[PDB]
Amino acid sequence: ESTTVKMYEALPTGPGKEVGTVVISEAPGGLHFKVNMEKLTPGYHGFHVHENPSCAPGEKDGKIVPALAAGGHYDPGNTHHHLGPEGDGHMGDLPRLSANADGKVSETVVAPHLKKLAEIKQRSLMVHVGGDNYSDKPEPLGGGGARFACGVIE
Ligand SMILES: [Cu+]
Ligand SMILES: [Zn+2]
Repeated sequence: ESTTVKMYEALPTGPGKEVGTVVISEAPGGLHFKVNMEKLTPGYHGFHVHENPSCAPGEKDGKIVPALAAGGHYDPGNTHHHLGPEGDGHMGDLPRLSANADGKVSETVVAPHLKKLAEIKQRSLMVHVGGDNYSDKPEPLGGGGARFACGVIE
């Protein structure tokens, strides 16, 4: 199977402009994520499956957090730590995306630990402002920081 997810900029006011799409498809080496996105800052961006089928903001510690309602990283093993697509932490950890000088992402990444699309239906896809060092050191959650764009996987 396959599905296409529309990605919207995550604002304090919720979903903003459409910034691109992700096609998720099944493949021998693990799920493929074909990403076409624009208006990113050049450089690496963290990319993860989050646990809830919502991209709404929320409040944490009295602060409005764009796309907070997507929850944390998809983590069916309840591992509670971030180890990237080759580690055995959050199963939602995908390979980082690479935006070029024009702010565009156009690539496929592969999650060898995810086999079936059904595993991540009714979840969400998140692209972050920061990158992803596949660790919780020196910063939590790979240093992804704020949520840049989000889409629901139906
Ligand atoms: Cu994330
Ligand atoms: Zn993670």
